[PDB]
Amino acid sequence: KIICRDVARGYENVPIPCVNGVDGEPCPEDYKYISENCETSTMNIDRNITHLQHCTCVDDCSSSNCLCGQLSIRCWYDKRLLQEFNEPPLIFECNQACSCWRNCKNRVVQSGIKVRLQLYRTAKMGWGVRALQTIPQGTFICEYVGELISDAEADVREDDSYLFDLDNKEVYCIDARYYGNISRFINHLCDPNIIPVRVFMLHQDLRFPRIAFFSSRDIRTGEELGFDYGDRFWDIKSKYFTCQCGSEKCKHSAEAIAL
Amino acid sequence: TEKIICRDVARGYENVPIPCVNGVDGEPCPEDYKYISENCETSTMNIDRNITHLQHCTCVDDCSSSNCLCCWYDKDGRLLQEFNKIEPPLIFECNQACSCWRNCKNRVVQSGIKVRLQLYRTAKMGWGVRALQTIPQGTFICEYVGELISDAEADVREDDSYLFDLDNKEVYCIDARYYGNISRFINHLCDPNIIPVRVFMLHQDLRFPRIAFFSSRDIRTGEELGFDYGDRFWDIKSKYFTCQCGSEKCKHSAEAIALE
Ligand SMILES: C[S@@+](CC[C@H](N)C(=O)[O-])C[C@H]1O[C@@H](n2cnc3c(N)ncnc32)[C@H](O)[C@@H]1O
Ligand SMILES: C[S@@+](CC[C@H](N)C(=O)[O-])C[C@H]1O[C@@H](n2cnc3c(N)ncnc32)[C@H](O)[C@@H]1O
Ligand SMILES: COc1cc2c(cc1C1=CCN(C)CCC1)N=C(N)C21CCC1
Ligand SMILES: COc1cc2c(cc1C1=CCN(C)CCC1)N=C(N)C21CCC1
Ligand SMILES: [Zn+2]
Ligand SMILES: [Zn+2]
Ligand SMILES: [Zn+2]
Ligand SMILES: [Zn+2]
Ligand SMILES: [Zn+2]
Ligand SMILES: [Zn+2]
Ligand SMILES: [Zn+2]
Ligand SMILES: [Zn+2]
Repeated sequence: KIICRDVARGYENVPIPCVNGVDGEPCPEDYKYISENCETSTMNIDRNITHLQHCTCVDDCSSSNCLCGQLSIRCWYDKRLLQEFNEPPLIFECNQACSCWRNCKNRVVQSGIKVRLQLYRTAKMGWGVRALQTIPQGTFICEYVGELISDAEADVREDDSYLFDLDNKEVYCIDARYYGNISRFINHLCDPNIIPVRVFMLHQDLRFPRIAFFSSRDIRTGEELGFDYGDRFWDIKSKYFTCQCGSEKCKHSAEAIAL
Repeated sequence: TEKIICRDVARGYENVPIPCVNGVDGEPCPEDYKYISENCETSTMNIDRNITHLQHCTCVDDCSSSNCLCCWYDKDGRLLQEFNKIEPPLIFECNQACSCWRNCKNRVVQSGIKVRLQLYRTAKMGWGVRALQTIPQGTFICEYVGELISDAEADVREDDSYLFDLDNKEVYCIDARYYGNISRFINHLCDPNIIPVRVFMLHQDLRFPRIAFFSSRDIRTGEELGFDYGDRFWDIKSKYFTCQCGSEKCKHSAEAIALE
């Protein structure tokens, strides 16, 4: 049963419907869907355009001489992102200071969602997000979008369920509780199929990466998307509830934690 | 003797290309600036971008009704005839806090440039911008885009030719000298066919209106676009050059200066 034809109300490149064939819960409305991060705290991001590293290409930035391409860290594009073996990977997309055209090949994340997703009711994990088409390894899925808040503010938010940390070693957080995009509905999987990548577009302030999800393997039609929320989340939450990802390899179920 | 010397000065950043032609002289397509399609800053502007305090509507349609709390556009994206073209009020477009669909009728400026424009070499005023199509009165043309700076920083800029004052009353300016869009090339006309309007979209920091040009009459294909730069400019620049607008009632010509 279709409870909403587009939770994004046209804010994304494509519609993101919500269905619930499992239970009585209506299409969630306790948040505001936004497609880009909102700044509701006090931080000053360095947006100084003269600070940007930029390329001088006048092709499609598909050559290895593209300076922006060369700045990528712990990852790189083949045709699709690959990651280095074993600190998160950094992508520097082209920006307003680059000489290239708006439609160069180094603007994947800033160009937005391309894959077909659906918000759906899962059996045991509330709302989740699934792929409606096959998605090859290394494909951009969606950004993790919300309010940029400080570490102090995140620690006192009443609900911690929608936080994503921007951590160097001084930390900032993206809180998708009140304002967020489709990513706020992605569950934890102990068997993850997407990974977060730190991306820079309009600014290159290393304290404030944008978080982009890329597939970590080929994903089949119908599969739930999920990332590894990590030990910080589970060390907190496992004292109240345990993982219901249902994987034969689950690391956070009551059974796995007892053993 | 006009051939395209650049097919798109905006490098595909706008919805339509903006070609550059020169049938007057030997000047090359301007390259002493960086074309950008949204405002930038160098030193920090403390824009208040906090979403929780935005005024916003509760429409769940396309904001074509009378009850949209966000007021000035008609069904076609044009300023309503009531709209005071002499003393423009502020426009608050829809934002991320609004309930409506992205594609609603109150996001005209955020949708960007729709009309065909051309950067061209003028006879007597350097580079200028002209319409390559008819533009009905009250149509959005383009935004004045550049580097946001304080009025105090503007007062010390070496070149003041590309400044635009952001009306609030501390005040700010856009400087399009180093970073700007097609608007940086629009000349002064004493018989202007476009007007600037302060607009708020994603934030409502009243210090930092964004400046949108709307046609003030029906404009014909080929007509040079221009707004009235105003007295702050001519009080300064009259002593360096006179107006070449060619208007019959030109208020800033060698002739008019002489009388005054
Ligand atoms: C960011 S929300 C994901 C969307 C959430 N399922 C919903 O319905 O709104 C994170 C919360 O979802 C639930 N959740 C996510 N992954 C889970 C898992 N593997 N096992 C149990 N609950 C999970 C927990 O309540 C967790 O705090
Ligand atoms: C914002 S720039 C407009 C683009 C400019 N024509 C160019 O070639 O780069 C403003 C400058 O253009 C020239 N200009 C603009 N309008 C003019 C006019 N009506 N008469 C004479 N010069 C004008 C003056 O040099 C003025 O400072
Ligand atoms: C209990 O979960 C969290 C607690 C904190 C967090 C991030 C999470 C995460 C929440 C879920 N999110 C979707 C991804 C995992 C990180 N950042 C934080 N600062 C805290 C520690 C108390 C608030
Ligand atoms: C000489 O022209 C200007 C001087 C100043 C200005 C705006 C203009 C304008 C320049 C041209 N622009 C495209 C439209 C008219 C305003 N804002 C300013 N603060 C000053 C006063 C000295 C710097
Ligand atoms: Zn490049
Ligand atoms: Zn680049
Ligand atoms: Zn590029
Ligand atoms: Zn699990
Ligand atoms: Zn409305
Ligand atoms: Zn609105
Ligand atoms: Zn609206
Ligand atoms: Zn004149």
